[PDB]
Amino acid sequence: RLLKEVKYFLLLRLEVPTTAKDIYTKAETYRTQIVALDMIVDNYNHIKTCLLEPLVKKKIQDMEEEVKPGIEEIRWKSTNIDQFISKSKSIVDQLFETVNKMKDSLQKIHKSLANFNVKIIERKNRPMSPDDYDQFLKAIFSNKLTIVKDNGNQIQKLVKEVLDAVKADKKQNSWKNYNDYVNVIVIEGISTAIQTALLHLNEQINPVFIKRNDISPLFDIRLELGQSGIQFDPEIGE
Amino acid sequence: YGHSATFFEGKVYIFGGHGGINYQRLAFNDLYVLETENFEWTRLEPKG
Repeated sequence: RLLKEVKYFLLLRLEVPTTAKDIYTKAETYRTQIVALDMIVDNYNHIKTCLLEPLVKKKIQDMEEEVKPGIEEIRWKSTNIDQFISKSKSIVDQLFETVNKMKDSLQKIHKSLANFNVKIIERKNRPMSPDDYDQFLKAIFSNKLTIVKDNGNQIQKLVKEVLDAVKADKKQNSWKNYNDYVNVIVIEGISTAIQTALLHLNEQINPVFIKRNDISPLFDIRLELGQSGIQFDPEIGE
Repeated sequence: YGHSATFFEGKVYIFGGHGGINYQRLAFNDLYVLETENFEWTRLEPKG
């Protein structure tokens, strides 16, 4: 408010403050330096809360341990912000990059996991037969199974791009910890992806749903007369 | 989970698998002994 107050006094001329000129000349330099400063400040915040970190403490710490002075340093008496800023910026980028590169891989995995599950089985209007549904669905199973592998191949490639990102050793206990964490998401995702289609069978197969809707049969049964017993293609048994 | 526990005179032995620390999932090569008198957990590694 002082910085704005000085400018309006010069506009009306009348009188001016004593030794507030020095604050008003540099004023412009503060308004570049505050924005410039901000730049980094933000990034730090959204850097602190991005973690879940017990993997890659040292880096983050090093940024804390790097920042831990400055703040101490900070005195508007003498601003050498230009540098500081930039040294941070060369290291906040690099870090900010590794964070995102990793995050980006996880989101892409989740997206890949959703995309492959679709609808395990599809039903074609009117009935056909047991072997004819086996013949029909073989073509769809082969296409659906490959789409999972292709998605699985991407996910596997995206894990390597986290190592190239973070630049941490496979031997170190941290990256192992995470390497297990990623597989569990793929496990859970596979669990859901497998469940969703098993539920899609449960709706078509359970008698209380198919009755309430006007949904047709789905399998065929042939019945041949036998002397020793009643013969069906499906036998109506295990 | 899905492991095994054999009891002997004054000592319980567990060899079983499907488990791990944190998120990791695998089967166990290792046999963990405990002495029921105190309930002390000692991992025992065979020479074989």
